Amino acid sequence: MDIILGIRVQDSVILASSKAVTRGISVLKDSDDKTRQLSPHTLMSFAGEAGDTVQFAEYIQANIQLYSIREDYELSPQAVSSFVRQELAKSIRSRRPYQVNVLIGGYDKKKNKPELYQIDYLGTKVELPYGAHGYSGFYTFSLLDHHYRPDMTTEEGLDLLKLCVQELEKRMPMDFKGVIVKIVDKDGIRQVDDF
Amino acid sequence: NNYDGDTVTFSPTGRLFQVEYALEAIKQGSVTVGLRSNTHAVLVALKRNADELSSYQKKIIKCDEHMGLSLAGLAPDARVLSNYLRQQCNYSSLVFNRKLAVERAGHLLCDKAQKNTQSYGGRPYGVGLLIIGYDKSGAHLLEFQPSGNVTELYGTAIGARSQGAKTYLERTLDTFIKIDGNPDELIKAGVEAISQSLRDESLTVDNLSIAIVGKDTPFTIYDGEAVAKYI
Amino acid sequence: DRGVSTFSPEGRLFQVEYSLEAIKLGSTAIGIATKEGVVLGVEKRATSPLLESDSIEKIVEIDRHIGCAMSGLTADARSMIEHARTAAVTHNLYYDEDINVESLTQSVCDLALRFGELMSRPFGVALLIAGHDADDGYQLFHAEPSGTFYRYNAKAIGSGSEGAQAELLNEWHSSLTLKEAELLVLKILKQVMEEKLDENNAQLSCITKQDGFKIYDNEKTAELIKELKEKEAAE
Amino acid sequence: GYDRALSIFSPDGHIFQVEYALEAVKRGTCAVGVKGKNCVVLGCERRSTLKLQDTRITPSKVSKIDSHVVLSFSGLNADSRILIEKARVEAQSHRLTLEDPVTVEYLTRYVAGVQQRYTQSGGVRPFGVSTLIAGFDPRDDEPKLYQTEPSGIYSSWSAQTIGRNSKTVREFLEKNYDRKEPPATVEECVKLTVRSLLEVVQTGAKNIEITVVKPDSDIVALSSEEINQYVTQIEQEKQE
Amino acid sequence: GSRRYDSRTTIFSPEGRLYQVEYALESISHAGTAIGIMASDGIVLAAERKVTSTLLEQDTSTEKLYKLNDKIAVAVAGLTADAEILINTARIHAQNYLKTYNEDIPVEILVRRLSDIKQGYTQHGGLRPFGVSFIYAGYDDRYGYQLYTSNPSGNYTGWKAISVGANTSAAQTLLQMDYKDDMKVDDAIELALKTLSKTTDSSALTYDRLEFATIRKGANDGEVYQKIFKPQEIKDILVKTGIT
Amino acid sequence: TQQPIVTGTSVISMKYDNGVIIAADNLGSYGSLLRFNGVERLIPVGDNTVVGISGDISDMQHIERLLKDLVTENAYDNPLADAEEALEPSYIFEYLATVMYQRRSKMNPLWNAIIVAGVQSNGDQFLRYVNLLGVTYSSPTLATGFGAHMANPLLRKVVDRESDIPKTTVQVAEEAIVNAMRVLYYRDARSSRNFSLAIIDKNTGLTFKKNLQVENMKWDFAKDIKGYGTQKI
Amino acid sequence: TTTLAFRFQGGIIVAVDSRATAGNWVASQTVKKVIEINPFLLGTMAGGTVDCQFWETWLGSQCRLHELREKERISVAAASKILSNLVYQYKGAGLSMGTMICGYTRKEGPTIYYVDSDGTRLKGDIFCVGSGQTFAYGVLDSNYKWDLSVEDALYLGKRSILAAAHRDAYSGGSVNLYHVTEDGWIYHGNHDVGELFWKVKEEEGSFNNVIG
Amino acid sequence: QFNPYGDNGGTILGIAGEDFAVLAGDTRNITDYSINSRYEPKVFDCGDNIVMSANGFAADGDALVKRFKNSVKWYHFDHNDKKLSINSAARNIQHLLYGKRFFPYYVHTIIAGLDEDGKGAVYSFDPVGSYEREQCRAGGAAASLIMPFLDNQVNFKNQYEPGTNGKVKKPLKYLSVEEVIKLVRDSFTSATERHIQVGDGLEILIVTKDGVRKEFYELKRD
Ligand SMILES: *[C@@](C)(CO)[C@](*)(O)[C@H](Cc1ccccc1)NC(=O)[C@H](Cc1ccc(OC)cc1)NC(=O)[C@H](C)NC(=O)CN1CCOCC1
Ligand SMILES: [Mg+2]
Ligand SMILES: [Mg+2]
Repeated sequence: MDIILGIRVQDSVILASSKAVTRGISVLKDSDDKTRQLSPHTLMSFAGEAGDTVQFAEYIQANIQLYSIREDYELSPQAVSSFVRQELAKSIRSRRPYQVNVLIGGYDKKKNKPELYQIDYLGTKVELPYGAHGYSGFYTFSLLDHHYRPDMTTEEGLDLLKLCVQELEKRMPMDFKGVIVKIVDKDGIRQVDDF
Repeated sequence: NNYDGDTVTFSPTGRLFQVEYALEAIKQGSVTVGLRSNTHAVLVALKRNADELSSYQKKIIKCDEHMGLSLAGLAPDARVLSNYLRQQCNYSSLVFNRKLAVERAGHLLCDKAQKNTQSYGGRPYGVGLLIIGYDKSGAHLLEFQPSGNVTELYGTAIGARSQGAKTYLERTLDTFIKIDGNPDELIKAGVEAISQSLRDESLTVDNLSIAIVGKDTPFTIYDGEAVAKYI
Repeated sequence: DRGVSTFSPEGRLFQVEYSLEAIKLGSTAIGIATKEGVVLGVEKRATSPLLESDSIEKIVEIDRHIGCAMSGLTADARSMIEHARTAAVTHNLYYDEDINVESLTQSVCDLALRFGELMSRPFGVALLIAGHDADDGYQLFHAEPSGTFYRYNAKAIGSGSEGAQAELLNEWHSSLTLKEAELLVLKILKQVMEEKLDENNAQLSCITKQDGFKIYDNEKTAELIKELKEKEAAE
Repeated sequence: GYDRALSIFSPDGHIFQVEYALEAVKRGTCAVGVKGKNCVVLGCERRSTLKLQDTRITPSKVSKIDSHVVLSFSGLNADSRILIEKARVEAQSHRLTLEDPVTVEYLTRYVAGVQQRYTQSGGVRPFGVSTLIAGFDPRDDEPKLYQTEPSGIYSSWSAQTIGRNSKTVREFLEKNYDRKEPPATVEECVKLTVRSLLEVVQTGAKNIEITVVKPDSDIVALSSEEINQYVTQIEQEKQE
Repeated sequence: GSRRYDSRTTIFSPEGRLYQVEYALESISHAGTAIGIMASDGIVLAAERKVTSTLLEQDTSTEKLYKLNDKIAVAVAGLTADAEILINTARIHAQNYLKTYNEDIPVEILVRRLSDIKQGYTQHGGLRPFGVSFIYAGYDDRYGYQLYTSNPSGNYTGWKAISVGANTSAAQTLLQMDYKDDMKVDDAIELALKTLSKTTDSSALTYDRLEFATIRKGANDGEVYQKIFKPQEIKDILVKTGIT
Repeated sequence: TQQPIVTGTSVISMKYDNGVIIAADNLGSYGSLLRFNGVERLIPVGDNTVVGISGDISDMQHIERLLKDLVTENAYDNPLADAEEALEPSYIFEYLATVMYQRRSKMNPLWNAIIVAGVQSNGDQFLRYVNLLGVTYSSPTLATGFGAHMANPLLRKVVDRESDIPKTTVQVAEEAIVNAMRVLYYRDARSSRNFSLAIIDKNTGLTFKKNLQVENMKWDFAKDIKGYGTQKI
Repeated sequence: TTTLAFRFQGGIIVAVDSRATAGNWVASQTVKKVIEINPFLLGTMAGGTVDCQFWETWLGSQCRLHELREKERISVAAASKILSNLVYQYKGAGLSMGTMICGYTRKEGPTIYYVDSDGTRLKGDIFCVGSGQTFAYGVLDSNYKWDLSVEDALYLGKRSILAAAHRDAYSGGSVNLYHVTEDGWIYHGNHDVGELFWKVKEEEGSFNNVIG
Repeated sequence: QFNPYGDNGGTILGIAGEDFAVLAGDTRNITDYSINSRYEPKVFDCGDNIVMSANGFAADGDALVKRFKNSVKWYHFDHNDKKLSINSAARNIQHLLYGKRFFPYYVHTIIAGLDEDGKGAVYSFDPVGSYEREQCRAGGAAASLIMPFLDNQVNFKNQYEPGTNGKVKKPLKYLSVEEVIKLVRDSFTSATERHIQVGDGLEILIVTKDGVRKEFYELKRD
């Protein structure tokens, strides 16, 4: 885990998530996908404590998929984010809390708008034009403050994202082995293979 | 009639019909005999089969190195009660380093059977047991009835046609009680006792079941070719 | 009404006796034990021709060394099988060995009387449990809802049981080969079955020390049916 | 807790509560399942004593358990919801632990197990419901059709019907369905299903529902006009 | 023991019917008639109070029509006390959904859960079922205006127009006669009152023996308003349609 | 989790040819304060067992009640309660040992060291130790606390192994015990002069001696000792 | 410990050492760190001995129950997830495990899953687990190609354990080799480091740091 | 704060032959610098030709042996008097030990007996249940002293054939019961010399197809 970013543009939400899985002084894997598709137009990236992350992501995934089958209907990104926040808000006062931070990128088909939600392990939800968890924010936020515009295209968003990854690769202490980038829009979720 | 729907109901003459019907299951069961001397205690049991293709239902169960019983009636109920005895014998060993007295074993079975005759929902045990054992006060023989009534005896028999063996032992009392330091003769007396309850059938090699416990003899069961000696 | 765990005046549990009537309505199942193995066979009895008969699963594996056939309310057997499988695997976990066929049967029979006012009624299904272990060799057990089990050299349960059992009484001897037993199950099944016996409405299985428990293919059973018809015509 | 043993044996060896639950199924609207060479079709009767219905919102007779499996039923409607919900939850639980969607046999086995549990549990009555469960196993193109019933028994069927007048439509299917050659196409399978319901239904208007399931989570429900075309075509060939 | 006195509320008849559910429905058939009619631009809920006394306080009274949330209402037919138990559950269930998803509960989801509770009382627990039939009238952004009904069996169905309680057979025939799909709310108001006026067991239908409610999008722009009619407002609408 | 408040010090014991001897002083210490002087720390069970207890006194009194209750319970439905089915030392020990280990396993121990001395029904000497940890052991001589460090060395000079037991009389054995009690009074800061002694013999039975005193003490040499080194006066 | 398993053209190689330690005390030199769950399934052990030993044989019981219930051998993914979901329930309690669930099935092909006691579960081609994992990685990575022959792949797995066994103080004893194919796993012997080191040194010309 | 564990010292040793197996252990029991007993046996015959010892904290050791002895008893009741094989006993003990994984039995457990082919068998356990069959194992306080000596004399480790240039190893062979007992006695006398918690006496339990025999030898009492 470590680096997860998110950028909402005019017509889509773009999530970038690091590929490295490190444990001790060894990088065990350099191709890890730190994300789960909750519904056809909703994607959740995650970072935090080992084990907790995937366990939480898949637990949410199962619940949203259960809802979809029961109602034959897709929950809005806002509705999914509120469900996720409540689960983390319960968790924080449990015997052993989920130590997982998430970004939820979704395309609301009723509003025809992209939506990006940042939720930390405490259950602190915020809707944002761009988001990051962990130390990534300490570089990317100031960079995006400068270069981000609300009316950008998906291609402009990817170039803006390349700028963030380049900055992180230059100044971050750890090698996070690049990122897997995914785009969420009106046509659903797809992965950029060459980044 | 109207007072046999459950065990919690008394009849107008003060009878518990469910307990009496449980007692009836014992009478249908195959005959088993118990007797003892001052040194050894012996169980003899007539086993019963479903047909010629089936095995013969085992009647005797070991409870500890120094104790065990024979059954007549519902076999699963004997398994429940024998398992309880195994635990109680075992509790006495682990906690107090003490072999459970055969008399206490009876008291425990009595109290377990009784609780099933005073509460709604439950049912009486449908089996009669003959417990033999050798403890610090010598050899013992007990007769358990699912009414709760436990009785210490020199000899006895329960099951179908048990009255024949019970009459024989009542005549033979003075003889077999003094068979001390002789296992084979005490068994012979028990095998002759159970023979008074036979009709049309005789004791064969896979039909007879004998058990013995005594002064220098752990509770052991004899079946198959090991009982051929006594036919 | 009346209590579920009530005794009759003859000293029998009403519900257990009534469950035995349900088993008599069930489809026929036959088991034969030899020194070369134990054979289990059942009547499938499809209620309609549109029903795909291969989905009728009345012979079942418990472990590699223990198999099981059923008769009566076959839905009731699912939890009995589940318990048997868990009991078998659990014993292997605790003791690093195969569990005795008798101990397995006893474990299944402990469920039987756990009913009253635990489950609400006895099981309405009888089981034929066949297996092998190193101590007592090839064994066949008949497990009832009374909590009682008998070891058998051969046994039939179900609607054609009393007619088949009388036939097994004459045919069984202590020197039967496995092949002889296979044919004997087919022969006796064909006698008591309503519809004409073939590979689709009857199923065979066996347990051997070497190859363990195996349900036969419809192709393999079909050849044994053809071999059986030829041998009866040959004298 | 309420403990009463409601499902119990009778002197003749019958569990009357389970058998009376079958009567509830016999009262329910007819449901039919027919599987072709590359598909399964679930047909369902809808009684026409109810006009002024709102068909947009009224619970559909065929329910998706997962994206690849469907469940139709006959009997008590309220009871069916409890089975469907449990089945849907188990479907997601299976994906979570096995990392693979349920097989149709597994899902059927689960639902049948639930039904059985309610026949020997204290304080409960059996489900007054029989189900037809149809679909395709993951990465498999062989059609699957299973039937369950209140007792808990389940089995696979080339074609089957349940509910009221099911014995009439089963009679039809038994002579019209060839095991050697099942309906080769979707059109053939739907037509045979509609034909079989027309033996019992009344009018082929808003009385028949048809749901087609194809491999790889390809499930679609036919509209009124689409079904009405089959009804119109069948009647014209009949007048001969 | 206590087996002797057990009615066995959750068992089947030999015909495969649930005795208690059938008898609960028989109970409901004596309750005051309630009618729901769904129009393209709103929904009408009309209900007849059970034989009123002149000294009954009419304005501060609630017997038939209850509010579940801002978008959903119910008309009751049966035991009022039973209905209130279920209504408070439904009110809580709506708030749980809003708390969880930050969105008003879809009508069907609320109806299903309430109907699932009723179903439970027919299958387990050994208790009597709720002697209540609901007409649910509500709006959400998925299906728009919706009418449902649930009954003691826990079975629910959707409707364009429906009646529960007394004389449903006669009422349903009349609704089936005059109902059409392009209908407006004001027309539906008139149909609801006309139907009660003909099916009523009373001599004449008056304001004091009625409860009335509408669910329109007649607020200001793309939002739904619930109107539980006051006594004087029922008096006026009864004159406006020429019943009194 | 506990801490002991009112405490009892050493319990000492040994086997001799026909039975066992056990002894313990009558003091109930409250830290450094020698609070209670009438405390009996030897508790007879029947006429064939004595349980000697050191450590926490509140827990000792609890154990007293358990043993007292054990005698009552054994007598129930037991015609041979004063004969063949009387409580043996081995039964009493195993019961306590079970309790001690169960309590330590629940992290709530009875803060005691216990020595069960007695004679079995077949005449065999019984002497076994158990403590708060549930640790059990047997030896010809057993002692707790300071007794383990000072008494055992003296008692082992009399009975050093099994073969020395038949060669040891009750006179010799009691003399060693009484000597050990004196040494403990010299050197244990939480001991008292007053003590109790119990003899369980296979022939003469249980002899319980109360209000014994340590005597024949050597203190006279103290007058010659002056200062701590160089002081001459 | 040092354990590895890697995927390649000809299936899966699995190699482990055989040392057990209690601090600096060498407890054993002959420990089995591979458990044969079934003919198509292997599990490697690193961390607390019992935690691995106990729960992986328990895993084998769960896999047996799956094929009894489902009439089909369990997938490597499902098998690994039973173990990972189990240890996740004990997360924080202090279980110590670094395991690798290796096996072949029809639907998956050759598959390796890393599962540890803090709940991490990862699919991957190459993993090294244990105190000497870094030493094994060094040799394995620098010599790994997908197109290795079965003969060369077996040696590389053996040589990588030897590398770690030599440098890591808490690794050694002997090398246990396994090869997993479409037909199942095949055992390729126990190789004592006592003889293997000198044999490799002489024949390969490596280990020049060591006094020959 | 109350400490539920203690250290009762002592040491144990199990060796397996071709048709026999020995399980030895000193009879000294200690706490801190005091001797509790010079003869307190901790090697026990558990029935079915299985000898067992759980060395370390004696309270836990006795508790475990007591539970396993009881486990054997119930194995007979539940499985028609079937003999509990040494491999089955080993697995059963793992579950006993792991049952208290989070509040362990503070003991190094060793069992010995014969396998189902009649060959000598020794199994050894850590405190929480990990087990392994071996030819040789020392356990307890002086395990670190004795074990390397056993590697050298039982398994012939570091011993090469004279004149073969350190190329041919000394071949493995089974030892006679006479030779094994010599090694046991020398192991314990050496351990007694250099470890303070070891001494007083040595009790060896030998297991053959004929049963369980005992031998006792004096050790230094200082
Ligand atoms: C190498 C040798 C580095 O330790 C391996 O990780 C090895 C893995 C292994 C797997 C299966 C079979 C044998 C060996 N690990 C060990 O040998 C292990 C090291 C270890 C000790 C304690 C730990 O707890 C944090 C974790 C790892 N050694 C043991 O497990 C030894 C045999 N047992 C003990 O130390 C007993 N302890 C274990 C923990 O609980 C208290 C008792
Ligand atoms: Mg090394
Ligand atoms: Mg010394």
